[PDB]
Amino acid sequence: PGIVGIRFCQECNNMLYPKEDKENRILLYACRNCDYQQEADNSCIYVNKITHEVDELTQIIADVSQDPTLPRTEDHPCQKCGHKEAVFFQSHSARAEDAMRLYYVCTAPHCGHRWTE
Amino acid sequence: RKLRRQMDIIVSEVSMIRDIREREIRIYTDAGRICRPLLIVEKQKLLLKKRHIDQLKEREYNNYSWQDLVASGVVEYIDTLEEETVMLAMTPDDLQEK
Ligand SMILES: [Zn+2]
Ligand SMILES: [Zn+2]
Repeated sequence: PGIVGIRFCQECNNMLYPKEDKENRILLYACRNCDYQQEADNSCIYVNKITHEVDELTQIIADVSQDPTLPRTEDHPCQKCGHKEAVFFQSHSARAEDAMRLYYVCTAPHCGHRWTE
Repeated sequence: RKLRRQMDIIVSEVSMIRDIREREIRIYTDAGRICRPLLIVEKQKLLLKKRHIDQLKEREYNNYSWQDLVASGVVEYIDTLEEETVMLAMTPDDLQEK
């Protein structure tokens, strides 16, 4: 489905707003401070995830691997480069529903690969 | 951290905090913060050696004291909100391989 996103006008750089073309039945975006119009490519407008199953692998930063206060195991090798050190931690996120799942971040410089088991 | 342990540009009182997950870095020179000294650990060894303790043992008439201990980078003042980024060992015992 997609979580969609904003679009900005190209003249006054304001927020475009979705509106309906009544003649051609084509979704348009129009700034309200000028006459600028643009055709909607995505065709979805407002999308809301209530169940909100969230992918934490997107939020996790690779720099986390430098923290002394996080644990690490040589049990789980890196999936990409096959490095033994992995520094694992939990959600660290409020409103996570119920997750004790560990997320893994590969140590060694610049790898930064982030997986979940 | 290296300039604070030599006390060149930065008084030992300034505290500095690298928060990784939110990407901030904070440097507080402000007055009122509360900080207590700690030994420093580089790799698995304390930076307090025996030669430091022999000089303090004789501290009388050496003109060699705490400030000369802090100025060698062996001890460090660490306030609270910088204790969130630190790993402390209770005693040198925890440093040895268990
Ligand atoms: Zn506009
Ligand atoms: Zn790796």
